[PDB]
Amino acid sequence: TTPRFWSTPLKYCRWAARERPALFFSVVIGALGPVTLATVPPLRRLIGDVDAAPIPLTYPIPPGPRKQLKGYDDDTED
Amino acid sequence: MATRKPAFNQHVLLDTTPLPDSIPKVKEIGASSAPLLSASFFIGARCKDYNDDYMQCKNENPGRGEFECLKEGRRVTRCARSVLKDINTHCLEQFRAHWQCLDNNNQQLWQCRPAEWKLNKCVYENLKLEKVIPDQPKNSTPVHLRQRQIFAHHAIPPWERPFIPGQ
Amino acid sequence: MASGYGLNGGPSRCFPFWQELLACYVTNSSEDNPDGKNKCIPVMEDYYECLHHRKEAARVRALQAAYREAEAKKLQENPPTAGQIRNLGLLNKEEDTKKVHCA
Amino acid sequence: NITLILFLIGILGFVLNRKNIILMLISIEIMLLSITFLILLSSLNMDDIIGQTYAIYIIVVAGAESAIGLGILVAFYRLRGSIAIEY
Amino acid sequence: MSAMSIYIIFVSIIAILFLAIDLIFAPHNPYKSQSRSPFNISFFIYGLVFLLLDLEILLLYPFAVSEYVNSAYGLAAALIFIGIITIGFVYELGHDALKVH
Amino acid sequence: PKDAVHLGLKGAAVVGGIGLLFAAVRTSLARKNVGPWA
Amino acid sequence: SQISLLLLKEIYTNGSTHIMLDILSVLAVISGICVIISKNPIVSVLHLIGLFAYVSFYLILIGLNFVGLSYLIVYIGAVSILFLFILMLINIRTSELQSNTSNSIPLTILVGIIISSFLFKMLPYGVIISNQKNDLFFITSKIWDGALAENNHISSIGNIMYTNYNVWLILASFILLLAMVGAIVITIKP
Amino acid sequence: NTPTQTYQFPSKTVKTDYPLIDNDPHFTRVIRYARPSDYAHGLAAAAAGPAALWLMERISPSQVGRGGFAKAMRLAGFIGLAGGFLYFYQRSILRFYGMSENAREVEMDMREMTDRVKAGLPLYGESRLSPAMQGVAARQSRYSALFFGVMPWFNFVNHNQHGVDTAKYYQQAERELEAERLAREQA
Repeated sequence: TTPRFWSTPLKYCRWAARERPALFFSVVIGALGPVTLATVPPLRRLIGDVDAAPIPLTYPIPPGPRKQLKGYDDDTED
Repeated sequence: MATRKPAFNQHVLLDTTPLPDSIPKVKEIGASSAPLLSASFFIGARCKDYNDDYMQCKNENPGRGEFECLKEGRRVTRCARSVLKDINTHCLEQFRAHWQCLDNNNQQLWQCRPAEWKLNKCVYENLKLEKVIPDQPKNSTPVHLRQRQIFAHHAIPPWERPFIPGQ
Repeated sequence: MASGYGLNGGPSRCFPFWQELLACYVTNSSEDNPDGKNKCIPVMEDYYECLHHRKEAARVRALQAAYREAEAKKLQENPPTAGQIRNLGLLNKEEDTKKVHCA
Repeated sequence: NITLILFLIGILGFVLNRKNIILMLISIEIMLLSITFLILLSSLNMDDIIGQTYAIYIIVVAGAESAIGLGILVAFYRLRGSIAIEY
Repeated sequence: MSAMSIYIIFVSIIAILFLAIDLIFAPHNPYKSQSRSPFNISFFIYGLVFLLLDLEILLLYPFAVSEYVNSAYGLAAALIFIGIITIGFVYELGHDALKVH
Repeated sequence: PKDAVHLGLKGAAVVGGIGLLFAAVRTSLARKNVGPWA
Repeated sequence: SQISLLLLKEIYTNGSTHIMLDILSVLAVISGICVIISKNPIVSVLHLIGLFAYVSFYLILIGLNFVGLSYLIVYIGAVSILFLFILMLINIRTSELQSNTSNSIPLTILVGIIISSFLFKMLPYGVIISNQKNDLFFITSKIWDGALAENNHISSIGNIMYTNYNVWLILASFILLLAMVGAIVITIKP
Repeated sequence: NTPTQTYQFPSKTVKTDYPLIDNDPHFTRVIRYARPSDYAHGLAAAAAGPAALWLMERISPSQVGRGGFAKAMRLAGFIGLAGGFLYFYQRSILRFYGMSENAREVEMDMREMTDRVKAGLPLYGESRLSPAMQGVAARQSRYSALFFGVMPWFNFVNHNQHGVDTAKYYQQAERELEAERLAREQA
């Protein structure tokens, strides 16, 4: 009658899809998350689909020393 | 006056005391949010170095950046003031069209591309300033140079064209 | 507080005081000289003042008493009205700006 | 200060109660809400999101503890028929 | 006076008027122990599983408004949290505490 | 020197206060409706 | 001779009145008192729900919207429904739960004075700043670098909740797990 | 190209017997530096679980019904596999920590990391994470294998915070970048 998964795994999956569809495909849908995490980013790099750089969320302070600028000083006012 | 967001304020406190004469006087910027948003990338073009210098000065002086960076603070004001005089001398019509469009469009830049393309062409051929957005995805067209804006309430006229500098 | 994460997504407003208190302790206290942590006493007071503002509250109310005491002694023949006040620094209200500033 | 008064109210629940064990659970919930109220106001004064995060975990734990206590009370009522102490 | 504040006033005023009409105009005349039975454990269980599951969803709502910053690292811990709480749901289903049959 | 009478009064207050606390618990734990003046 | 400090009312961008914080505070204590003096435990829970609401509204008005709404959804919406469920099903005679509260009155007074006196001294100056002529005023201003992209409180929590402090999240999941398995094991027939 | 800052983050210093290689080594380094005895120890540890359960069954039978013992053996096998693998990971990562004899590893890291310097590679790779998120990842997994009896955790992040001054690698790279030049000149 009802199959046992560890005896015949493929037969069980066939029965589960037809007999407990909501629970079976819920397990399938949940497993597609990790599967797409392992497959799509690798393939995107192959096809050139490059990730966008992060947008600034703070003022972008330049590294290194200050530039020693001259201009728009107080003598330039008025 | 702390940076905490107020929730029960009912009054405003103003102080009339001026700065001491020991501090050089700078005239403040008289432009409101919409015009200086439409001038922001042109300010960012001419005044990048002074903008960065003023923020580097403050990072060099933690807890004291206000008082120890006033002169570099004054230089930022005068450089941005120079762009706003320059635009108001050469591109006043296109300037006004863009920020009046912005001021009617929740100050969202993708709702005013035709006016922005008009002004970007005028600013480039008068003041030689280029709008630049760092680190845009190289595979795609830059978003501000796209013919169609997916999020624009008004679809964009096919005839209105993005201004690519040097085309 | 001391976490380093404020309410608006930025850092917490008392974090620089906490970082300096930890900096003072790490570099002045030691096993060879345990008394170096006495140098941290003023920094710890600054961190407690940032959290709770007791000393600042004591100063402001001491000063406000004096300010309101002197303000009663003087005579205000024509103090600025709120309408004139609300026109301070506006494009076409030079008369009200001069009156408010008493210039 | 309101949080202090609320903590007293939850404390007084035990003092004023000889026979009502359901009021005992409610007093624990008032005390937990009082302490969470105090943390939340303090973290607003100190501009610290960690205090808000602490409050969220107390709410979760208080909710989980109410679940267990109502469960234990049900396993007790099933054999007894009363939640009343004969005092 | 804000729109939200006025809104609560008006909605409550609506409820007062309806009560007022029926308590003023509609005719009124005052027309005017028990046994103890066992209750079904299923109703405690519904509320139990609702409460714990409702707490788990609340802990995921900050993630839905913080995804850009969380990126890969936040997603991993969010997935770990989801994985742990779905195991307890598997316990709830497998033990038929909802009285499947 | 010290004031024996003054110090003794404080001693009575500290432990009388504790006794008054234990008096309140006995009154609270009374089974009959005796009242707050118990 | 001019008045350098000027004070005037704010017209728009005004802000809520702190008076509303006072009404909510007394409603919480009245509802709280009604919780522990109500005869019927079900009515006691109704007053408790009322207390949750006032605290929840308090949190919203001071700007703590996410946490305040969480109280409404979780405590009122879930916890107190579970409480009302069980209370409204079980058999309860009010006569069996009512003790002579008068016998507890002196212990009530003493406990209140002792606990309040000790616990109040522990509160930092922030929470006791505005409770019981020279009234102090809080002043705030703006920043620009700090306001480049503000997070709402729920986003600021989400920034750190799954990464910096995710050990707490794991621990809470285990407590939720244990609560789920435990409450099921002790109540249902296997 | 020495970055002039070879110790950029305050790290916890821990008293151990052997030199510290990496306080938060990447998962793949821990697999690659594993010794053949680590596989031997990990496999034998994994087998111990179901073997102990089988031994209890043969000496003190559980009296379980028809399919019960197969179910318990499936769970015991997974428990042993988890515990065996964690023990295998611990044995290798303890040498990275300097908490266990590590001479083969100190040589191998010195060999590998000098090579990346001469190739212009970053010492520890390139991350998709933001710098701040790298900091959070580094502070979560550093020395975390010492907690494996309670909670498992692994470093799958390419951060630069590994608790070790990196001047030694740049010293070694330019020392032999000069040697390879002199041989080219002598030709």
